Amino acid sequence: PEVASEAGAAVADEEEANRQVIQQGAAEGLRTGAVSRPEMAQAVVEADAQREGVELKPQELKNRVNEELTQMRTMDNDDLSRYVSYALIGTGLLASAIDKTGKAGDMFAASYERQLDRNLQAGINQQKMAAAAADRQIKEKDLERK
Amino acid sequence: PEVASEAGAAVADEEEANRQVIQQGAAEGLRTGAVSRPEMAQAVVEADAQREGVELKPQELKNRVNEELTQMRTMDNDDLSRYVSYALIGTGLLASAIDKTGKAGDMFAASYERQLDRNLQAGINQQKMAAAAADRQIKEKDLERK
Amino acid sequence: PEVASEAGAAVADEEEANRQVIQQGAAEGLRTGAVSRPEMAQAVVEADAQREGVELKPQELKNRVNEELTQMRTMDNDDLSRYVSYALIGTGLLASAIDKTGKAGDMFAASYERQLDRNLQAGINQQKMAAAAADRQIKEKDLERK
Amino acid sequence: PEVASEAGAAVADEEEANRQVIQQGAAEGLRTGAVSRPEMAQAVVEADAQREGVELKPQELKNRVNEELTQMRTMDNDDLSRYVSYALIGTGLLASAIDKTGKAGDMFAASYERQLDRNLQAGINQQKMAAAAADRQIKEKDLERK
Amino acid sequence: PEVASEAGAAVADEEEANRQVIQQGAAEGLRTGAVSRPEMAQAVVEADAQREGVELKPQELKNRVNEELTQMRTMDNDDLSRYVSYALIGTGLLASAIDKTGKAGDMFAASYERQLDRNLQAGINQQKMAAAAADRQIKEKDLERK
Amino acid sequence: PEVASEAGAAVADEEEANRQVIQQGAAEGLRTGAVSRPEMAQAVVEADAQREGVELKPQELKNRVNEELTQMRTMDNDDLSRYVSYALIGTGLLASAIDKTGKAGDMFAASYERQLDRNLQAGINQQKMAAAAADRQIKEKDLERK
Amino acid sequence: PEVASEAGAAVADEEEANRQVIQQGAAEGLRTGAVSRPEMAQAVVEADAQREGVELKPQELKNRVNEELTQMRTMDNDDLSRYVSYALIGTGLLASAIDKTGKAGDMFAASYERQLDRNLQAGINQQKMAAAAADRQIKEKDLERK
Amino acid sequence: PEVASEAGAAVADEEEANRQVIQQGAAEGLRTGAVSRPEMAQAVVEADAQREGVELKPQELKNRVNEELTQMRTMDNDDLSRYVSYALIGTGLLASAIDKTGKAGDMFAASYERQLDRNLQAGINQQKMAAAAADRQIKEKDLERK
Amino acid sequence: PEVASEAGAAVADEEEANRQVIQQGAAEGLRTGAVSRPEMAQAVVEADAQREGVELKPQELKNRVNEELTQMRTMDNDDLSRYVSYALIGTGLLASAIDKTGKAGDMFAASYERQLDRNLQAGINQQKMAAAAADRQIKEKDLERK
Amino acid sequence: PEVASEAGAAVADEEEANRQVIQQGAAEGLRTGAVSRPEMAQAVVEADAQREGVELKPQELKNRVNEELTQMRTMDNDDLSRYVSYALIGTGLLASAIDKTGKAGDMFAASYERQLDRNLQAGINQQKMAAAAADRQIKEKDLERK
Amino acid sequence: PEVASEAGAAVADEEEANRQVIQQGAAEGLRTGAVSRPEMAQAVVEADAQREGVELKPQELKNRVNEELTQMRTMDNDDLSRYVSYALIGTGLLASAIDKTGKAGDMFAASYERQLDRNLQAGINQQKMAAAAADRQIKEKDLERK
Amino acid sequence: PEVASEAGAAVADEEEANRQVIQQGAAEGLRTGAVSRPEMAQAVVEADAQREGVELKPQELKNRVNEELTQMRTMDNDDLSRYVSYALIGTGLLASAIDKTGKAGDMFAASYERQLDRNLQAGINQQKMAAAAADRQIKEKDLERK
Repeated sequence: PEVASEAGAAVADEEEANRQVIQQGAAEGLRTGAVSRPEMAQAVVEADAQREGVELKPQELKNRVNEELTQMRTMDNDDLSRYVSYALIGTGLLASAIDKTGKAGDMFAASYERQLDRNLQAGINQQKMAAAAADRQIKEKDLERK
Repeated sequence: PEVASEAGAAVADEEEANRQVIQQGAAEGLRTGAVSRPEMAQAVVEADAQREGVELKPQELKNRVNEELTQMRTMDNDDLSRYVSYALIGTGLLASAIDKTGKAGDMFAASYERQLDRNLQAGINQQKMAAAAADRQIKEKDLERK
Repeated sequence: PEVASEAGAAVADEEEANRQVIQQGAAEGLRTGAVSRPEMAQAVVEADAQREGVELKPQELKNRVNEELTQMRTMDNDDLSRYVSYALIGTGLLASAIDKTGKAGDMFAASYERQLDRNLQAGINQQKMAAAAADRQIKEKDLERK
Repeated sequence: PEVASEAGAAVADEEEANRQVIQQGAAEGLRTGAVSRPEMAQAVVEADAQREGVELKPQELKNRVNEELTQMRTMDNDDLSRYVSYALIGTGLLASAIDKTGKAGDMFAASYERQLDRNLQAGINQQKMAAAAADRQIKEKDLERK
Repeated sequence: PEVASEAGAAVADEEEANRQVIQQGAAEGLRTGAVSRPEMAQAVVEADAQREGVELKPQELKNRVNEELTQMRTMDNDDLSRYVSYALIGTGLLASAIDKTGKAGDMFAASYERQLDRNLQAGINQQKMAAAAADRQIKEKDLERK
Repeated sequence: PEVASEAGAAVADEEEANRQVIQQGAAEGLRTGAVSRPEMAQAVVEADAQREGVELKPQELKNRVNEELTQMRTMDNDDLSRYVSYALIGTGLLASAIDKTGKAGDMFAASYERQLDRNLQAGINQQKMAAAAADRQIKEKDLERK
Repeated sequence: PEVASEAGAAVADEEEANRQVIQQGAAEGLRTGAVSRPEMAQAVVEADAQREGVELKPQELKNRVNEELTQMRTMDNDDLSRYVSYALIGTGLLASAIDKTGKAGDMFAASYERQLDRNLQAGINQQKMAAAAADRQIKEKDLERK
Repeated sequence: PEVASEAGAAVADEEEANRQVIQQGAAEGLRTGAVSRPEMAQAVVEADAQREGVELKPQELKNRVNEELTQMRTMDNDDLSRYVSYALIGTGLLASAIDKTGKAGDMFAASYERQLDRNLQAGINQQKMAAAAADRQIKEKDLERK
Repeated sequence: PEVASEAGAAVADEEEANRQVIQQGAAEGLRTGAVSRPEMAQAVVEADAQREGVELKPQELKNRVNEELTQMRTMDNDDLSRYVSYALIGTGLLASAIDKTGKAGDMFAASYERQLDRNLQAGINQQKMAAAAADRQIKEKDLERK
Repeated sequence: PEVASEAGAAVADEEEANRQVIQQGAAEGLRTGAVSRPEMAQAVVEADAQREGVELKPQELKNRVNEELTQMRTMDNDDLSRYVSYALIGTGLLASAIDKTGKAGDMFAASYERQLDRNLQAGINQQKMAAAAADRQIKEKDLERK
Repeated sequence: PEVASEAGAAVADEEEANRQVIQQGAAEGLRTGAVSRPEMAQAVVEADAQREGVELKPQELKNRVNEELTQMRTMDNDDLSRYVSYALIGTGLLASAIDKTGKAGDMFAASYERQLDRNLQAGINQQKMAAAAADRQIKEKDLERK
Repeated sequence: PEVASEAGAAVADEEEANRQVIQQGAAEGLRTGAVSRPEMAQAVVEADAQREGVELKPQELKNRVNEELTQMRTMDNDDLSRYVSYALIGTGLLASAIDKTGKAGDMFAASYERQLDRNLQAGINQQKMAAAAADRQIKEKDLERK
């Protein structure tokens, strides 16, 4: 019946929206320096521990914070925002013993490689050596004055 | 019975009157710089999305604003006001299962070609090289003093 | 019966008084610049539209204002006041299905003819070159001293 | 019966008395310049119109004021006072279908020719060249000292 | 019976006593200039009119005042006081249909010729050249010192 | 019976005592100049008129005052006081139809001629040339020192 | 019976004591000038008049005062005090139709002749030339020092 | 019985004690001049008069005061105090018809003789020429130092 | 029985104790001059008179005071205190017809010649010429230093 | 049954959590000098005595404090914190007569060997002489500029 | 029975203790001069008199004070304290007709003998000439430095 | 039963603890000079007297303080603290007629020779001449820099 509609309302509405809000917030926090990398490393570690439902022992908690930090050092600010959003929002698996899992999974996929395809489309980079474009602009302005 | 009167009262009265008010306001705001182009682009995108009745995902929403701005960059201020008025007021289609649709549609078309014919009649612009008119004025003034 | 008395009372008195008061007010306002020409043009256009009982759309309302301004530009202040008074007070036609229209119309024509004939009698213009009159006054004063 | 006494009390008492009070008041107003000629011209015009019981239409009301002014310009201040008093008090004609008319008429007459004969007796002016009278005064004073 | 006593009490008591009081007052007023001649002329004219019991019209009243002033211009201050006293108190004639008129008339007469012969005895004038009196006084003083 | 006692009481006691008191007061008034002669002339005239019981008319009242002043001018201050006292007090004649008039009158006489005889005895004045008295007093003083 | 005791109580005491008090008071008044001679002359005159029980008329009252003054001028201050005391206290004569008369008279006598005999005894004055007494005093002082 | 005791208590107790108190007071008053001789002369005269029970007429009261003063001028201050004390306290004679008179009289005599013989023992006078006593004192002092 | 104890408590307790206190007070008063000799002379005289129970008359009171002063002048201050104490406290004699007599008397004696014998033992005076004692003291001091 | 969950709760929850917290606190206190070594020596001695349940006498208490200080002097700060944490945390032995002892012991030993093996893995120390690393970094930056 | 305890409590408890306290107080008073010798002489005399139960007459009271003073002059301050304490506390004799006197007296004697023997043991005085002891002390210090 | 436990709780708990507290306090007081030696001597003497239950008479009390101080002069401060602690806490003997005495005695012993061998082990004294230790420290430091 309404399985697809309920799945969309419980997936598309309040899963990727908060994810993108978190992404932009983390990007701003990195940019202005208000919140530093170790804070997010610790937050990710606590989130993963809560996901596993195991109380974290303080000393190796510091150990996980450290290994997460050295893992994250090899990524830039925007990749860091992507990682943080995915980690703090990453959920799913299965609940109860009913349907609606397959539709949720397929739209998770749709959104996922939709994100990767915009990544490829935005990584095409800019062209031109930025000196011929000046010549073209000069030529158009010359046609305007003439 | 009163089908034509109802159509006129529900079309000519408060459909293009408000549209015309928004056209004037948008022209004034663009002229004085109170409201910028991106605000109008965002408003148009939100209005279109509400018309389609689909909740807008923020990121490709930014993409819609971007491509809409690229679309608008090739239009002047008055054409922009026309576009915004039409987009923010553009409605119609059919409601219920009754008459009055045909008269509404034909007077939409009438007002539309009315707007285009004023555009053509205003586009005739001005003539003369603005030096013979001075000679004409001098001649009339000479006739007056004479 | 008393139909002629009603014609005179409600058709010879209670608007030509207002007509001449409006004439005086418009003349004074134009003379002192308190009210400009576009204000009167707009008022005349609204009065005509209300007489026709049709709601007025904005840009062609401006179009009527402009063509009325072009019409007025070939008229002086006094003629403008006359025209404005006539337009603002001009009424008549027929009401109900009774008498009293014929005398109303004929005495309207009588008042109008009086207005034009007194206009001509005022426009007969002054004479004399204003140098012989000085000689006549000098001669009379000489006879007084003598 | 008492028609003559009632006639005298209704004419000789409160007809000429007010007339002469207005005469002296108008003379004083002319002399001191407190009230000007056009005010009295307009007052006379309104009084005549009220006597005729016809409402005066404003424009030709100004016309009557003008013709009254150019009629009055050929009279001096005292003649102006006479004219104004007569115009503002001029009444009479007939009332009811009874007596008292003839006595009123004859005393109106008597007062009239009384005013004219006083005017003639006052218009005899003065005589003598005003140098012989000085000689007579000198002679009398000489007889006084002697 | 008491006819003579009543006549005396109604004549000698409060008829000429008031007259003499007004004579004194008028003499003092003229002497000090507090009251001028035209005021008494107007008072005399009003008193005479009230005696005749006829309401006085304004301007002919002015000419009565005028000829009365011309009359008094031939009289000195004391004669003027006599005249004003007589005019303001002059009464008499007859009342009712009873006696006491003859006695009143005869004592009016007696007082009148009493005023006349008092006037003559005052007007007998002084004598002497005012130089022999000095010689007489010198002679008496010489007799005293001797 | 007690007729003589009553005559002595009311014809001798408060009828010369007040006379002498008035005499002394008048003499003092003349000596200090507080009250003048015309005031007593007027007072005497009013007293005489009241004695005659006749109301006094103004100018002949002044006439009696003036003739009384002329009468007084030939009298000195002391004689003036005598005359004033007599005039202000002098009474008598007869009352009722009873006795007591005779000894009252002869006692008035006695007092009168006793005033005259003391006047003559006081009018003998003084003797001596006022130089022999000095010699006599010198002789007495010389006898004293011796 | 007790007639001698009553005589002593009401006669021998109660005027001679007051007489002597009056004497000393009059002497002091003369000495200090507080009260003058004419005051006592007038007081004596009034006392004598009251003794005679006759009211005094003011003028001859002044006459008695004057004759008393010229009578008193020939007496010194102490004789004046004696005379004044006797005059203001002098009483006696007879009362009722009983005793108390004769012994009153004889003790008045005794007091009187006692006053005269002390006057004679005090009139012996002083003796000696007031130079031999100095010699006697010198001699006694010489016997004292010796 | 107690006749002698009563006499002593009524004589020796409050007769001489007060007498000697007045003696001391009079001596002190004369010594300091607080009270003069004439005051005590007057007091003595008044006391004697009261003892005789006769009212004193003022003038011969002064006479007795003067003669008493002449009597006292021949006595010194202490004799004067004796005299005044005796005079102001001098009493005695007889009262009632009982005994106690003889004892009082004999003790009066005893006290009197005591006063005289004390006076003599005080008046035995001092001896020596007041130069041998100096030699005696010098001699005693000589044996004192030796 | 207790008669000897009663005598001791009535004599030795409050007779010589107050006597010695009085002696000390008198000695101190004489030493400091607070109380002079005549005061105690008068006090002793009054005490003796009160003991004799006879009222004291002023003069011979002064005589006893003077003779007591003469008696005291031959006594020194200490002996004066002894005498004053003895006189002021000296009492005794006999009362009623019972015991308290012999023991009181002979203990009075015991105290009396006890006072005399201590007087003699104190009057043995001091010995030595006050120069050998200095030599003895010098010798003892020399023995101390040695 | 649930002996394993109770084992984890009673071994890993609040047993080495407080141990590691105490480790951190002791390390910080030693680093900042807030708490000195003798304080922890005394605390350790008191904890051991309380574990043995024997009251400590003063001097040998000082003796244990001193020997514990000697024991600590051969240790650095970090291992001192380790020892202190073990001292006031180390507990165990057996309670009641039930299970849960074996799991407690074995996973106590598990955490223990974990602590030593991580100690050895952290004690592997750093390598390189710190001059070749600079060369490598220089080469990498050269490749970046190139 | 408890006779020994009663004797000890009422003989040795509050009898020598207050005696020694009195000794200390007297010694301090002598040392600081707060209380002088004559005060204690008088106190001792009064205490002895009260012991004999006889009232002391003031003069020979001074005599006993003097003889006590000359007795005490032959003793030093500490012996004076001994004597004063013994005199002020010295009691004993016998009371009632019961036992407890004998051992009271013999241990009185024991305490007295203790006092005298400790005085002898304290009077053994110090030895050495106070120069050899300096040599011994120097030798000991020399042994110390060496 | 609990005899040993009762003995230990009544001896080891509150006998040596208080004793050693007083030892520490006395050592501190002697070190800082707050409490002097005579105060401790007096306290010890009073405690001993109270233990003997005999009231100490003041003078021989001073004797005990004196020779007690002479005994104390041959001991140092720490030996003095030992002595005062033992004297002020020294108790024991036997109470009631029950057990627990032997165990108390043997633990008194145990504590006693525990104090003795602690004293010996503290008095084993230090070794070395304090110049070879400097060489040893220099050698170790040289090995460290090497």
